Amino acid sequence: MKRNPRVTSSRRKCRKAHFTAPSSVRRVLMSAALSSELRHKYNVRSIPIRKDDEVQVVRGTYKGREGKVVQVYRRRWVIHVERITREKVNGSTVNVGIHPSKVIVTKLKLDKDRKALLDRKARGRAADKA
Amino acid sequence: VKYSTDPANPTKSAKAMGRDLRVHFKNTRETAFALRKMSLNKAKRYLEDVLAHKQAIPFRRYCRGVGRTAQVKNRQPNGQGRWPAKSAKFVLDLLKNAESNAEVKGLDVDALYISHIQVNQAQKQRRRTYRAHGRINPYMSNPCHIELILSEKEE
RNA sequence: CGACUCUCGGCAACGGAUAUCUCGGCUCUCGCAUCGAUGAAGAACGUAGCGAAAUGCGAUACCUGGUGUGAAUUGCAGAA
RNA sequence: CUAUCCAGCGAAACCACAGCCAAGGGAACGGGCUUGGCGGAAUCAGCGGGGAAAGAAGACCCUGUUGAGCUUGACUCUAGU
RNA sequence: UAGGAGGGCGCGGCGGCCGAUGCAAAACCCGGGGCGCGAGCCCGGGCGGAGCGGCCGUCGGUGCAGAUCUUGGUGGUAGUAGCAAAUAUUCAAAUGAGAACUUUGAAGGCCGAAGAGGAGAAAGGUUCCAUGUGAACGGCACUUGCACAUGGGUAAGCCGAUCCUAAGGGAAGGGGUAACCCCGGCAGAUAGCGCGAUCACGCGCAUCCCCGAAAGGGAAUCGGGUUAAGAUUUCCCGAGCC
RNA sequence: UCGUUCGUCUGACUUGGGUAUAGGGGCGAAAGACUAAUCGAACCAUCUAGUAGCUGGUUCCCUCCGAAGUUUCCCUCAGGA
RNA sequence: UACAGGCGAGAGACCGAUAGCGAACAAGUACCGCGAGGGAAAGAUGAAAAGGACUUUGAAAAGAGAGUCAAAGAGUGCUUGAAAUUGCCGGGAGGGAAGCGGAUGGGGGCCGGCGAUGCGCCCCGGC
Ligand SMILES: [Mg+2]
Ligand SMILES: [Mg+2]
Ligand SMILES: [Mg+2]
Ligand SMILES: [Mg+2]
Ligand SMILES: [Mg+2]
Ligand SMILES: [Mg+2]
Ligand SMILES: [Mg+2]
Ligand SMILES: [Mg+2]
Ligand SMILES: [Mg+2]
Ligand SMILES: [Mg+2]
Ligand SMILES: [Mg+2]
Ligand SMILES: [Mg+2]
Ligand SMILES: [Mg+2]
Ligand SMILES: [Mg+2]
Ligand SMILES: [Mg+2]
Ligand SMILES: [Mg+2]
Ligand SMILES: [Mg+2]
Ligand SMILES: [Mg+2]
Ligand SMILES: [Mg+2]
Ligand SMILES: [Mg+2]
Ligand SMILES: [Mg+2]
Ligand SMILES: [Mg+2]
Ligand SMILES: [Mg+2]
Ligand SMILES: [Mg+2]
Ligand SMILES: [Mg+2]
Ligand SMILES: [Mg+2]
Ligand SMILES: [Mg+2]
Ligand SMILES: [Mg+2]
Ligand SMILES: [Mg+2]
Ligand SMILES: [Mg+2]
Ligand SMILES: [Mg+2]
Ligand SMILES: [Mg+2]
Ligand SMILES: [Mg+2]
Ligand SMILES: [Mg+2]
Ligand SMILES: [Mg+2]
Ligand SMILES: [Mg+2]
Ligand SMILES: [Mg+2]
Ligand SMILES: [Mg+2]
Ligand SMILES: [Mg+2]
Ligand SMILES: [Mg+2]
Ligand SMILES: [Mg+2]
Ligand SMILES: [Mg+2]
Ligand SMILES: [Mg+2]
Ligand SMILES: [Mg+2]
Ligand SMILES: [Mg+2]
Repeated sequence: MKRNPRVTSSRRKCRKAHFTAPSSVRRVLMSAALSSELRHKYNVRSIPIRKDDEVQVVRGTYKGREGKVVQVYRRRWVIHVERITREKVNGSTVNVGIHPSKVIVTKLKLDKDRKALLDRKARGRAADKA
Repeated sequence: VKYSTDPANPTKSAKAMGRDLRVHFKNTRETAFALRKMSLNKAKRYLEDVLAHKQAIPFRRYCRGVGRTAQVKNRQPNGQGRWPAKSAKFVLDLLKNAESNAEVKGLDVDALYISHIQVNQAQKQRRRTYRAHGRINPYMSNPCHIELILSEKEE
């Protein structure tokens, strides 16, 4: 149960916050989980998903399909992954939509900012357990 | 989509329908009613004769005001009937469409007969007219839905 | 046998009730004290590669700059 | 020229349920009740007897401790002089 | 009957208890079976596709047939009343899926110029012109259009406005006013000073500011050409004028 | 509104535009006429859910009990105690 | 101490699209009035547009096949989808209303907890 009398526990406000969040806020909301191998290696559970990351679907009808992130299409709360597609009636091919909370990031697109971000998150999870 | 009726033998049936057609529901209802159970070749010629004002359509439910004529004497003794031209043309469109449907499948065109013809009212469209003393009254149309099924006659 | 009228049932229409919802409303409580001649509130006209409205902005015109974040915007096209 | 008949288009008023009469009784002039006369599908064009037909919470009259326009020797005031 | 009371039924929340549901919740549908004197209730079948129910206590915007009730939807009337002023159309051909209604030609008629002709002021605002077009709309119809869509189109020293005053309006100092506001002749170093001068000074200051007419007053233009749509005088050619 | 028929037509004539008068006020060759289909006091909003002894309506079941149109007073007689 | 405005919050035995503010939506909008002013209606496909290629008839709109989907009969005003009223198919009845209450007779339609086959003595032959 909440203690901070500045955070709202109302269904109406919490939904408004979610569905009217700006782009800089959807990056955190559309966050994915590290794989078992990476969670073991970086000591972080989950990260905000990036353009060139590699994922594996773990819940959809496409469960067990791996691929590369090709678009983090924040305006629809979705990511398209390479070759995760279906064909339209006319025969054209379209990329199907995946929510970041139903994939695991099997490989990281690491940068200077990502390395620092992994550090800060790793410094944290240890700072409570120890 | 779904018709009011299942074809008695669906393999030897062709079907046509049209929705929201701007023709009078009442006249179109009488036209269809007088066509039911006819063989197709008689159906096409009967309707063409009404268009050429040579045969008539009896009016039975919606008849209050309709004039009397000698042509409809064989079927309606009280002589009351008309020649709804626009109704006959619309049905000829769908009758020919269902005939084309059958030739695709492979039915015996000369063995076909109207197994089911149905007219239903559609959403009325609105216009308006002007009456004395600065008043407005509705001036509306009564469009109809038509669905038909031709079936091969069995012995 | 039929037509018409009334009626029962099945199917199909017409219409938008009901149910299930809800970034809205209403009510209560709390914090704070900040318009203008240095031109306000309000009004007008413009402004986007493709826009009419709403939203935003002012010939630097759906923005310029700084700072934070850290890889998108997206209906299509293009520099990338 | 309409009305009339045809192709096309296409309203509204009104509507408890309805719609053949005679007498009786009845809120003292019934379409329905009582007792009689009768009474046979479905349709077209007219007509103005009836529906105490429609239109409009009678404008006449009365009531109300409801008004308002106007008048004056009504009561109480008031600008002006 | 008017009226009073008791015991129940039903609806939606809250505190508690006991439960159903993707092996199909709610709602709705039925010539399905039952229970209760009744309010109502239980089950079957179907439809639907994610929520719901019973019991105790407690609470309320809690039960409809009426109110010329409110809003919405729907009938009969009824394919009916009706489409009848302004004299009038006809033949061929073209087009087109389709022609009484479009187009060309021919014929027959009308307005008869205080016109059914040619141009403007007000008012409108793109209706103007070309190209195309499914629906709707043009109370029949349409290939069509004053509709719809996409484009195009309004050129001035000389036409106007603009300048001047009319009736009249607003107005500074002043007078009134609780203040918003109301008063312009009341006469105040009245607003503005004007003119000659600059190389500075002089003179004079009288009935005085602004607004108010695309029909009053008023600097100046004519002819000939030109577009799908602009011009008689805005563009082109020539010739003038203020 | 339309048809025919009528009144007047050098005048106290017809008419456009501008301007003045605004609600117990205007304006009236006077009809209580006209003041935007509104006039014996316009229209708009508010006070305002104005008041009504008067008309209309007033939503589930069963069971039990069950009337009054009479007295007195009231500007009281369609009302109330 | 006050605080229907402003800005920033947090709650609720409140309403659930005819309710709640007039406005959940390009709502003080469209539209009306010379004006002061008046003032609406209108939310919901699907998990994902995967929003229906192609063939055939038609001038077209569309239809019939097909394709997508768990589903389109969820097909761009698309969750569910009531009633009034309407069409078709099947059945029934009718001499100037119909409907209604009690009876029953004929048809339908439906009902297997709609309606039982078990219990006591016994003789084995095994548990
Ligand atoms: Mg007639
Ligand atoms: Mg009028
Ligand atoms: Mg006719
Ligand atoms: Mg009699
Ligand atoms: Mg009577
Ligand atoms: Mg009798
Ligand atoms: Mg008879
Ligand atoms: Mg008659
Ligand atoms: Mg009569
Ligand atoms: Mg009456
Ligand atoms: Mg009365
Ligand atoms: Mg009295
Ligand atoms: Mg009085
Ligand atoms: Mg006196
Ligand atoms: Mg409540
Ligand atoms: Mg209530
Ligand atoms: Mg009701
Ligand atoms: Mg009642
Ligand atoms: Mg007629
Ligand atoms: Mg007439
Ligand atoms: Mg002349
Ligand atoms: Mg034109
Ligand atoms: Mg038309
Ligand atoms: Mg001037
Ligand atoms: Mg002038
Ligand atoms: Mg002039
Ligand atoms: Mg020149
Ligand atoms: Mg006359
Ligand atoms: Mg004369
Ligand atoms: Mg004359
Ligand atoms: Mg005049
Ligand atoms: Mg004048
Ligand atoms: Mg008088
Ligand atoms: Mg009240
Ligand atoms: Mg009374
Ligand atoms: Mg509302
Ligand atoms: Mg509203
Ligand atoms: Mg389904
Ligand atoms: Mg569905
Ligand atoms: Mg759903
Ligand atoms: Mg639906
Ligand atoms: Mg129904
Ligand atoms: Mg039948
Ligand atoms: Mg009976
Ligand atoms: Mg029986």
